[PDB]
Amino acid sequence: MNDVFTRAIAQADLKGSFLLESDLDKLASFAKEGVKRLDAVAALTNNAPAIISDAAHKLFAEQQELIQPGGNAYPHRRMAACLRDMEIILRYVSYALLAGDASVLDDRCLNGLRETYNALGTPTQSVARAVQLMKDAAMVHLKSTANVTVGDCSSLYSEAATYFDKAAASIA
Amino acid sequence: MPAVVADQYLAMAKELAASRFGGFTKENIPSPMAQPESYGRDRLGIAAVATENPKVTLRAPFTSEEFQGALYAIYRHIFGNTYVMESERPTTAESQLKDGRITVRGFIRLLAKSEVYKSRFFQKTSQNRFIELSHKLLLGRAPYDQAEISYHLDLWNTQGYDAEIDSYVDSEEYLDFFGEDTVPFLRDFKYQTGQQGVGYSRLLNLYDGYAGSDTDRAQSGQKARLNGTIAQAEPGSIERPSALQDTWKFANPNYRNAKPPMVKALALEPVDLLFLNMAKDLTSVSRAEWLAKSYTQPSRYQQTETFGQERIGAVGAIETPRINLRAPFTSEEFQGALYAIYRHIFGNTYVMESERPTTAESQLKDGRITVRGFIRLLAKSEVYKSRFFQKTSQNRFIELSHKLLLGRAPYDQAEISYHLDLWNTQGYDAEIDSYVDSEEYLDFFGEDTVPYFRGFKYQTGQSAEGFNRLVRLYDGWAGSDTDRNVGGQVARLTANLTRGGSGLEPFIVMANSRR
Amino acid sequence: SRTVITEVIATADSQGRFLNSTELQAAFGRFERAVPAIEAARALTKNQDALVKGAVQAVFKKFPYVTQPGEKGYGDSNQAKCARDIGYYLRFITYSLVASGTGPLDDYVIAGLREVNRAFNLNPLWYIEALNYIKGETGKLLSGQSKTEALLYIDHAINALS
Ligand SMILES: CCC1=C(C)/C(=C/C2=NC(=C\c3[nH]c(/C=C4\NC(=O)[C@H](C)[C@H]4CC)c(C)c3CCC(=O)O)/C(CCC(=O)O)=C2C)NC1=O
Ligand SMILES: CCC1=C(C)/C(=C/C2=NC(=C\c3[nH]c(/C=C4\NC(=O)[C@H](C)[C@H]4CC)c(C)c3CCC(=O)O)/C(CCC(=O)O)=C2C)NC1=O
Ligand SMILES: CCC1=C(C)/C(=C/C2=NC(=C\c3[nH]c(/C=C4\NC(=O)[C@H](C)[C@H]4CC)c(C)c3CCC(=O)O)/C(CCC(=O)O)=C2C)NC1=O
Ligand SMILES: CCC1=C(C)/C(=C/C2=NC(=C\c3[nH]c(/C=C4\NC(=O)[C@H](C)[C@H]4CC)c(C)c3CCC(=O)O)/C(CCC(=O)O)=C2C)NC1=O
Ligand SMILES: CCC1=C(C)/C(=C/C2=NC(=C\c3[nH]c(/C=C4\NC(=O)[C@H](C)[C@H]4CC)c(C)c3CCC(=O)O)/C(CCC(=O)O)=C2C)NC1=O
Ligand SMILES: CCC1=C(C)/C(=C/C2=NC(=C\c3[nH]c(/C=C4\NC(=O)[C@H](C)[C@H]4CC)c(C)c3CCC(=O)O)/C(CCC(=O)O)=C2C)NC1=O
Ligand SMILES: CCC1=C(C)/C(=C/C2=NC(=C\c3[nH]c(/C=C4\NC(=O)[C@H](C)[C@H]4CC)c(C)c3CCC(=O)O)/C(CCC(=O)O)=C2C)NC1=O
Ligand SMILES: CCC1=C(C)/C(=C/C2=NC(=C\c3[nH]c(/C=C4\NC(=O)[C@H](C)[C@H]4CC)c(C)c3CCC(=O)O)/C(CCC(=O)O)=C2C)NC1=O
Repeated sequence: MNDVFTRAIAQADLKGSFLLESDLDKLASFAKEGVKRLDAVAALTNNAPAIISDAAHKLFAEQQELIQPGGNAYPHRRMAACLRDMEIILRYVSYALLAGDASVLDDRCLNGLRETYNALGTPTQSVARAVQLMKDAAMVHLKSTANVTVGDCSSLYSEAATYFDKAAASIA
Repeated sequence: MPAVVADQYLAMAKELAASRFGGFTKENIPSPMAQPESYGRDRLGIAAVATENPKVTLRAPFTSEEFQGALYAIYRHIFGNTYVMESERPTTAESQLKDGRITVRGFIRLLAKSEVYKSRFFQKTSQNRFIELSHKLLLGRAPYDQAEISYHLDLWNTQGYDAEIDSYVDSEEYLDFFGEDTVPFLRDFKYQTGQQGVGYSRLLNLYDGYAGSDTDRAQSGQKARLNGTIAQAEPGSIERPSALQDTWKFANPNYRNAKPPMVKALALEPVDLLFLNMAKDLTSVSRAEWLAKSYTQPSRYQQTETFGQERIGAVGAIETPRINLRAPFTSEEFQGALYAIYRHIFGNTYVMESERPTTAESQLKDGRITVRGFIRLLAKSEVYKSRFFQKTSQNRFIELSHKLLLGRAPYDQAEISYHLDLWNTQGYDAEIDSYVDSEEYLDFFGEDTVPYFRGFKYQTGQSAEGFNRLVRLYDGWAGSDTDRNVGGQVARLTANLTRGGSGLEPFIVMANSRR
Repeated sequence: SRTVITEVIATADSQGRFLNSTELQAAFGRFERAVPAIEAARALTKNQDALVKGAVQAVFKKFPYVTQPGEKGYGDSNQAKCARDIGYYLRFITYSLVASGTGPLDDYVIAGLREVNRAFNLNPLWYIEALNYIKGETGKLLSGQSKTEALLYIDHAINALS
């Protein structure tokens, strides 16, 4: 697990010299925008139940075979497992968003997750769909301009989109 | 009516539908993916070690059977699933456990330091294999990171074997999950607060089934199986043993997956994906937004709201303000109303300062006459007569007075006959009073509003030609009804009125048939 | 369309006179108010999808019954038309904001509104609910004057519906 700064440092170390002025400008700009980044991570953290309820409702509307006898979210145990997985993946996406890098998400969360779901008999495409729906709800909450100073945050929205899309692509 | 089916089949249908709540509905169908609740752990063969075997806990006081079962579980977990012979059984350690000198944790520490554990999992192994085994048997999980292997290899190299075993058993993870009293169990088969994506797969790789074991007596030896995958940060293998292939064969987890077509569809003429793009636009997305955006597509008619009024040249004549002049009014309101009145009632023709009626304006200023009475005076004036009466035919005067005083064109030839007769028998003034005292004039203009062009909108009772006739009477905003044109002041609507139309309608009806 | 400049020109033209100080000052007021109005229209455009979806769901919340089968709010087509209508209203409100006059709303939505709603059995209360919604969120999307112009135009549409 490394952030944007440790990523830059590792790339510099591989070639084996100091961080260039362009690299330091990039990282200083990142730290300057880190306040907006904190706002985005707070948006994901305070609205997790809303995001995951919305995603689950949409997912079991589109895919009814999941919540009906025989389905992979049928009894309370597997339904709870599904909502738990949604919580987990949202959590790691917010971690990566704070880090400014997707190393925590990939290394700690999504690495053996497709293998786990394949061994359990869980539709990885349904899981990816759930992550997409959860991305959409999360993006609704991130853009919220209430309680927070107004300003451009398009880079943050795009970055959160890449984190969710990477999660989906890794699962499916 | 005779019975259509035999009663046995009716009974069978009734009792099939009786075992459903709601019988047979579309909402209460079984899932096509026919997975029991225990589908996953049964097909993986981990049902016993993950859900069925209880967590064995031993406290300070206990009976004989509790002690013996605890010992059986301990030996079946810590020593892998390998047969420990009676000569190998540790007696003093379990006497200390029985006394209460050591906890179950202390017993695990002793056993992992014993020659049984070392002979099985240390002396004929790599250190990688030893660390895998010790994570599995002592921490109930598999190593997550290569840093763990580096840490444990360095710890054994510097401080020895027992420091390694203590790092396992004294770890906060071991005490969080097992404390001092419950035997360690495989614990990454259920999600816990500190798990990682690779953990499930790697534990599955390390676990060889209930009848499998971690024995050095394999002909290939005691070999590491996670040494290459932990280094490369890969998941573990999820291939399960061969006796589980018959388990839950009829489940269809990959139900949503689409079967490919035998041949990709092409569109030879306009390119080779318009069918694929059409199918992605048809089914891949929900119907609601599909219709929503189809509704708001621009039309092939590129027609603004003023389109149609611009074509006939009547946008201004339609949108100009309606001047209403009350009894009390200011100078600006009065002069603007005068301007509007002279522009309409004199047909956009220039009236010089000498021709303007001062006495009539004064009477209107005082309130002696209304706007209607002013209009009546104006239309009786030599200005109006000389422009619209004296150098004209009566047809032109009648269409022109309709246009100027009613804001509409004649609707039929009966109006022409009526007005010609009225003027011929009573004179010009009576004929003007016919327009100004008409119910139409009072219902639309009514004593206070300047006349405006009414016939660009549908009027009740209109003849479907009065619109066309007002268009043919109107010459745009900069057109006038002057008598100073080269030919003179000549009629416009004589043939259309008398005929009642163009005379091409029967042939239009023919044309709308065959050809 | 009836806007400040257009009514200026039309009133001067109806009296056949040039543009004097009164009308030039009205034009000046319009040109000064353009900045708040144009950036309010910018804000409303940027958030059209969320506003329309929220308005449709607000209509379904205040009028649950329409959602049931057999009446107006049922079916994919009917709800797509709800969304299209609410988008129409928002579009012409932004138009009026930009043009600094109720002209676009007057000529595109308000002229002929009652006849059309009556003919197609459309409740003005649905659209009033949607516009009250849009009003509520345009409150928090906008600050200062821009909020003011946006709400004058939204309330003009609401008053036209009632
Ligand atoms: C195997 C055992 C099992 C049970 C028991 C079970 C219950 C259950 N009911 C659900 C939906 C629901 N269930 C209800 C029940 C309410 N309806 C009201 O009329 C009543 C006051 C009340 C019932 C007494 C409602 C309203 C919902 C919809 C909630 C939502 O919006 O998602 C859901 C959410 C998933 C879905 O959308 O279908 C579950 C998991 N699921 C299971 O797998
Ligand atoms: C820290 C990172 C991490 C993650 C994310 C993780 C996920 C995870 N999900 C699991 C089961 C599951 N996961 C799901 C959820 C899926 N199935 C439903 O159909 C949905 C389509 C979909 C969710 C949107 C379900 C239903 C199960 C239970 C399957 C079974 O027990 O047969 C399991 C097996 C153990 C258990 O049942 O608790 C793991 C380890 N584990 C981790 O260590
Ligand atoms: C408790 C952790 C924490 C939070 C929550 C936090 C919020 C925070 N947001 C700020 C400004 C800001 N916040 C944002 C972010 C918003 N812009 C858009 O509306 C987005 C919806 C949204 C983010 C995606 C922006 C653009 C600014 C102005 C730029 C700046 O001052 O840095 C500021 C600087 C003071 C101010 O201008 O008001 C703080 C302290 N800081 C913290 O240390
Ligand atoms: C789920 C219940 C369960 C089963 C079924 C089970 C079977 C089992 N038998 C084993 C060894 C063995 N099994 C046998 C028995 C076979 N060899 C002879 O030829 C006979 C023909 C035949 C028996 C009829 C032998 C000889 C060994 C020892 C192999 C060796 O040490 O080289 C082992 C390896 C344990 C170790 O050596 O540490 C297991 C796991 N264990 C279990 O926990
Ligand atoms: C008990 C018997 C046993 C041994 C000896 C053993 C070797 C071993 N060497 C390791 C790493 C390593 N080994 C080396 C040494 C090599 N690289 C240098 O260039 C040299 C060419 C060469 C030494 C002459 C290095 C540099 C690492 C760290 C690799 C890395 O972090 O990428 C590791 C992983 C732990 C770690 O990353 O620190 C093991 C387990 N494993 C065993 O079970
Ligand atoms: C949309 C606003 C509007 C315009 C523009 C307008 C133009 C206009 N000029 C007219 C007459 C006229 N216009 C002219 C002007 C021409 N004489 C030439 O020497 C010059 C080169 C040229 C002018 C620069 C003249 C001389 C007449 C009188 C024709 C006549 O008395 O026979 C007339 C007929 C009215 C009448 O003759 O009493 C109109 C309608 N009227 C309007 O309501
Ligand atoms: C002020 C200048 C002026 C004149 C004179 C004029 C003539 C005139 N004669 C008309 C009708 C008529 N005119 C006549 C006269 C004919 N009957 C016999 O055939 C004779 C050969 C002939 C007369 C000697 C008749 C019969 C009508 C009735 C129309 C019909 O046939 O329905 C009409 C149509 C309106 C109406 O029916 O009363 C006009 C406008 N128009 C004018 O603007
Ligand atoms: C008494 C007999 C009579 C009739 C029937 C009549 C029709 C008539 N229809 C008109 C406009 C119109 N009529 C229509 C209707 C047509 N366009 C739509 O696309 C449909 C294809 C179609 C109806 C099914 C429309 C849209 C207009 C407005 C066109 C415009 O203002 O540019 C107008 C122009 C005045 C106004 O807009 O109020 C007339 C006079 N007039 C008459 O005096």
